[PDB]
Amino acid sequence: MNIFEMLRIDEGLRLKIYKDTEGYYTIGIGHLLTKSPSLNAAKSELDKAIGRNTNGVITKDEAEKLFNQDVDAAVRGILRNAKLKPVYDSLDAVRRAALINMVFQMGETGVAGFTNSLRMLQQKRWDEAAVNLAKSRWYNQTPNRAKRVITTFRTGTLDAYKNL
Repeated sequence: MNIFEMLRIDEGLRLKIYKDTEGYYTIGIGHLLTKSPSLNAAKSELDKAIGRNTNGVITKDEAEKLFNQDVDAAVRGILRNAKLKPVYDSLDAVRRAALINMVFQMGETGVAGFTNSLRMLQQKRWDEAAVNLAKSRWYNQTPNRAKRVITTFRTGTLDAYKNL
């Protein structure tokens, strides 16, 4: 029901440094720290961020704190993008987040590739934007969350996060 708890369902929430798929040190809600194998480099960058010898463990609060900036960096990139902005503006609240989710996960540029589906959405072509979506590298990597996003675009209700 809220931007934070929506990405919790997807990215998941970890209050201790862990490694992503490719073995990256990250914490909280998909926040990356370092790409280097250092365990002492992640904590470091963690303290720098939190601003406190956390010893690689944070509080819920600190996560949201990192979350919001992660989220602003997502929005800021959209705002400064010729292909998403328009689309973004055109969307309702419920669909603005489905939009921010992809940029949270893929990135400003990456999401700036789906011009096929980009346009249909701006045009309110839900049922059909959903289709080009399904046929995508994205859908096949994290189909779990991807098909959740697509539904919130398809409908405009955040119901997909109401069963899971």
